[PDB]
Amino acid sequence: DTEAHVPDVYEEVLGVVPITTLGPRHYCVILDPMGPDGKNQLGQKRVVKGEKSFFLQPGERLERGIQDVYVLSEQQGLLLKALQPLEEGESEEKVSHQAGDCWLIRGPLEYVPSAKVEVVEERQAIPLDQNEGIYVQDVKTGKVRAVIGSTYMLTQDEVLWEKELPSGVEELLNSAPRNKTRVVSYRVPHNAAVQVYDYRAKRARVVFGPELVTLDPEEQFTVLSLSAGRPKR
Amino acid sequence: DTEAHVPDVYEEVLGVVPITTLGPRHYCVILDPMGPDGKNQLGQKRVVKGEKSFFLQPGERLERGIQDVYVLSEQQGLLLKALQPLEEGESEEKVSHQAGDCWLIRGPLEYVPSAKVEVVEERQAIPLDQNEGIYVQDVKTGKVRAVIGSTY
Amino acid sequence: VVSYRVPHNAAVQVYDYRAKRARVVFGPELVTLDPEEQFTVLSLSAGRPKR
Repeated sequence: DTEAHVPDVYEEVLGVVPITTLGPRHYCVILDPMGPDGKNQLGQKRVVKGEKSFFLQPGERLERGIQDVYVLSEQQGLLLKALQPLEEGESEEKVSHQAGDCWLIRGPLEYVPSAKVEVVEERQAIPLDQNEGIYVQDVKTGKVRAVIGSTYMLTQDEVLWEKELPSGVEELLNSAPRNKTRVVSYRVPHNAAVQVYDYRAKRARVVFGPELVTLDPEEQFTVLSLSAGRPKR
Repeated sequence: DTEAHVPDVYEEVLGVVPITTLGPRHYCVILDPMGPDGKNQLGQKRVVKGEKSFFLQPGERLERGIQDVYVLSEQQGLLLKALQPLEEGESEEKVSHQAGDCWLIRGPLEYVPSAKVEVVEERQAIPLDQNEGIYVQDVKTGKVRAVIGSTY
Repeated sequence: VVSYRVPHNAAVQVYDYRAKRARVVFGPELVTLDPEEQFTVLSLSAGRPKR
């Protein structure tokens, strides 16, 4: 229709404008969304995602206005998400997560956060040179390892792990704030050797030659207090 | 209905807002929660979880407003709780607990403290390197040991 | 847990007091002290004239 207001002195509340969602990239959450009862589901929430013309029924509101679909950072773009309530085979994974048991989805997909899922970290995978790396610690295991060589994204249970020696920082930068999670590595000069001891593994290693060494999570550089002066201090 | 006020000069106390609890995460405790009597259960307390529209009956009141369901810190998020009165097979574990005899539930689960329970510690497990740890003391034993290697 | 990187050419002495376990740890390895055990300490001479 296009019907006359005050059909019998009735309150025009407003002319409501239809929220419309951009096919190729738009979604949203409506709160108090009415199911069959024609009346609001007060606590609940509904996500709608495609191209749609949408009228917010009375007592519906939009949670976060008009959010656009996550389309990942791709080769390396990551979302990490917990889950408010328990739910199985519900997400676009058709796999079971227990309430809270958070996880990550990455790769070449577009994501709409499910009703029951919450986007924790918008993770970004770190590009790594053939010969450089980062330390990760497994929150779950406690396991602190060095990931070196290729670019990496930290698995759901991982996070970056820092370290450094009390003076070694200076002979290394031989400054910008030294990044404590980037794998410590040092170019051993042509006619030199450096003595490294792994402390967690109890692996001694003396690396000679012109090669570079990189220190595994626990291992330390041996330092040397050498004399030098014209009068030799 | 939508009934006319003062049906025969009667006192409206107020319009009561329908306290509503969020399905995925909200719960709460009502105090003086009237049961079958149609009349308040004065000393007591009713817990209510899940999605619900609620109208607090006259002489009800929410103990702690509109609290939200615990869902743990997960691989490593912990809740330690004591109990007011004794209760057996009453926990969601269907496990017997003696009054006071406090205990913890951790892991990947969402929790609502039972009417007869109270959340002692919101414990959080410590991440520990392959080669470092902490000293825990067993209050029961008095035993003090070294817990080293993993997260605890 | 108290731990200590024993330097390459050193050894530290530790005694466990609760268990009565003596231990001298050599090498470049690191020691971590159990609840009761203690580091033997040393009061050494140092100066040019040797205090």
